[PDB]
Amino acid sequence: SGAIYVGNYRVVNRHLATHNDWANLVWEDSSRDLLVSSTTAQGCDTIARCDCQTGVYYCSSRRKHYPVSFSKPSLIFVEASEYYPARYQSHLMLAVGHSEPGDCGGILRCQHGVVGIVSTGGNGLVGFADVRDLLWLD
Ligand SMILES: C=Cc1cccc(CC(=O)N2CCC[C@H](C(N)=O)C2)n1
Ligand SMILES: [Zn+2]
Repeated sequence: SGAIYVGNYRVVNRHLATHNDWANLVWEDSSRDLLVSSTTAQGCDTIARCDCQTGVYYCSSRRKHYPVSFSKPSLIFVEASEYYPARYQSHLMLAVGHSEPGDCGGILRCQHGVVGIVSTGGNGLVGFADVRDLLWLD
């Protein structure tokens, strides 16, 4: 679990969005596993606007942060799950690192700000949904 709080927006994994996120829907994209909802309170976070390929992510299944080298956002095949059919997820970045299903929502940050959130993983890999291209969040 986890979310990004920027301005009057809350960014979460689309597959983990609550009834309240859907009732205050701003934008969603199944192909990116992202959903953005509106908030009444002003958020705590700032978004990176950069091309960093190194950063640090929070891994809830280890209660720890780990440094990572990650690939550029791209279209990656993701096997079927209880949440989505087998499909290509876009704007996804992969890295070598530990992750388990409940780790989705953990923030990936570089020196410039928030880069994205954990969205996929398995077998020593961790995948992050990029948010740096969503300029309207600012
Ligand atoms: C087994 C490790 C692991 C680590 C991290 C996450 C997962 C689960 C996973 O990747 N899913 C299920 C939820 C929706 C995801 C998607 N973006 O399509 C795909 N599994
Ligand atoms: Zn950066």
